[PDB]
Amino acid sequence: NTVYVFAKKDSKYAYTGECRSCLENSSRPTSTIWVSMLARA
Amino acid sequence: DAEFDEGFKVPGFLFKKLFKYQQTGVRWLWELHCQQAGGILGDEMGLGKTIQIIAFLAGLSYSKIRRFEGLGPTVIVCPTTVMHQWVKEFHTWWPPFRVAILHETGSYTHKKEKLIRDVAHCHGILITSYSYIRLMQDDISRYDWHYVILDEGHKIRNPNAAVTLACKQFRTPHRIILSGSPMQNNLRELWSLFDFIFPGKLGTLPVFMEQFSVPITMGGYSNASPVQVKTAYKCACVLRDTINPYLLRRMKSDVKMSLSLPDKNEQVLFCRLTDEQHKVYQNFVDSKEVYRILNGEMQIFSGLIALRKICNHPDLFSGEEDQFGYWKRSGKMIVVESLLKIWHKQGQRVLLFSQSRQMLDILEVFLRAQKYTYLKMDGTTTIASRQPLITRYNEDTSIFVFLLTTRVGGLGVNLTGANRVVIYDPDWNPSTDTQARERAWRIGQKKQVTVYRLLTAGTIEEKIYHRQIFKQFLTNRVLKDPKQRRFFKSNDLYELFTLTSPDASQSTETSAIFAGTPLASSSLLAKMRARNHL
Amino acid sequence: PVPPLSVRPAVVMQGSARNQDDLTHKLADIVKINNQLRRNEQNGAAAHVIA
DNA sequence: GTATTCGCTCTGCTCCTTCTCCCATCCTCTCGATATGAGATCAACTAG
RNA sequence: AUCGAGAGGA
DNA sequence: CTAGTTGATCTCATATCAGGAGAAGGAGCAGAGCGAATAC
Repeated sequence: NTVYVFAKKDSKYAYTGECRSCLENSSRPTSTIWVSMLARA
Repeated sequence: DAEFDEGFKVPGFLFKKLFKYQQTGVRWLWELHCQQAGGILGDEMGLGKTIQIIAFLAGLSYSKIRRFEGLGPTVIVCPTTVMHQWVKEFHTWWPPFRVAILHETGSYTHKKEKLIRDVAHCHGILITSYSYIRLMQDDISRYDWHYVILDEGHKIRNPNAAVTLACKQFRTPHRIILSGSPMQNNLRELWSLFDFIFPGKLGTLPVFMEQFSVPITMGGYSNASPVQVKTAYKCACVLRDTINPYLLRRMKSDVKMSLSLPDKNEQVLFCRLTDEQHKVYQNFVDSKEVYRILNGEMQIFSGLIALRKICNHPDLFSGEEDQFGYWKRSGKMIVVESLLKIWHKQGQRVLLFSQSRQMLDILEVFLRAQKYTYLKMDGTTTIASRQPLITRYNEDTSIFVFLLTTRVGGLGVNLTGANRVVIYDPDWNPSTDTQARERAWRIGQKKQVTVYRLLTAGTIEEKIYHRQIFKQFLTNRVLKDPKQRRFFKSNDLYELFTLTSPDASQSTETSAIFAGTPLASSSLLAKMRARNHL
Repeated sequence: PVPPLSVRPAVVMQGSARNQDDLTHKLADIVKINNQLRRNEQNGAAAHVIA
């Protein structure tokens, strides 16, 4: 449930943020959402 | 001479000898020959189906219908025990057929391949065994056979056996089967037989099963939803009319008035398990082996064999007045004691049947422990000495009980001098037990014959009998009438690893189950909507 | 090519249960499906079922 | 009659994608999981 | 006994 | 010669994310080069 922004040197994204969202009561496993940045109109 | 519509001059001096149903069968066979299709002479035993075949082939040869000037080379695949009979039949009805047997006994005294070549070169009548079809399946099928007659064609009942493949490797349009019962266990056998006679009529076996076999059996249970039974009835009707013009089957109901038939009574005795036998059976049905069977980790078949052994006699499964096979330790042997004593006091003559040869030997040892004279014939006896024993039993009265398994000997070995028959243990096939009872009660039986089936109530044997009746019901529904009162439950019929022996307070499972006892486009549309509402 | 028994030994176990080798089990699989496929291609079988 | 194009082919050049391979040596220990008979055929007798 | 896993040693 | 007994063998039948690196293929574009094809 925390947004983490990393940058992979060898990838098609300059920057990719992710959150492994998970409802507090363990109804389900954590579902991950990624919001990326396409590499370098 | 009798003449048919297109011209098929069956000779008068043969045609006059046939009976009305036999002449109808010759007519039907020749209709097939005009349509260039095969069929099943599914008439039950004793009516005479070889006479029809020789009469039809003789008419086809004399009539010179034509390819081939008259009848060409034909192959007859029959069990060994009847091969010589066949040639004699030809030689007494139609001599000029050069009939020849392919066998080690034979008469050729040279290479058998030369016999096939010579017989085909003379358009002869060649008789084989099923084994020779299987072994020379590549050699025997090169000489353009004009007819193939599988006498007792229920050897083809399995669509997997190498005999089935070797027999279906023939090329002629003309395939006739002479079987007393086209199907014996389930519809696999009907499909195999129809794949033989007419390769394309019934569909591929998957299609056939998924359309016919599963719906019919699902509608053969009394707990079926109404839609299921109605679909089963409709599908049975479709299979019936699809097979109508190619299975000629006649019972002993319409032809009974022509030949005599002494009355036959039959009882099913329910023989309680002895307390030691009951304890052994309960230990086996509580032991971890049947639990692993229910888990599917082990083959259920061994458990079936074990429980059948237990119900026969504990000494089979377990392994003075305490020697091997003492008759006091199994209730069925108690009832055999009583029946044998009473029947010997009555002066009658007994057939003693059992599927197991080991328990057959146990029964022999028991009979030796008694003073009954007896004679044994089983699979261990040489075939060349089988005919004497039967004759010696049939001619005199100084032999009391004759010992069989249900499946030894040729089909319907003539055991006529017997009066009473007891089936010691049921089998899975209804047809083998029906053949067991039929063997004593045949044409030319002088006295009323009664069959006593020995069952142990609440055991595996009762379920074997239930399965036997269920298969018989399926065969009857397919072959004589689809509408049928439903007897059984799906779960009770199939679960067969329990022990509920009756205490005489409540009735037995069988009696509880059997407690009651051009088209003008409007006829065409009417029939379509009629079949579809069901 | 089925290999011999030494390539796929059936090792005996503390009791009598003879454990077969992975190759033997796999040859069991190949044999069963080969026999089953053989009976289908010999008989009438759907082209997609044969496939 | 030669310009001039011009359509069409023939590579060929980067590049992106797939895929397949590899990832020190040796040694010790513990611990968990992992049928049965009848009938037919044939061949050796086993004697007549 | 085989397989896998783990913990260790140099 | 010649039938009867003895073993082996086969069939059949009975239920119920924190790799990486390199080589091989295919893709699309780019142009070169030559045949035909209008056309001055």
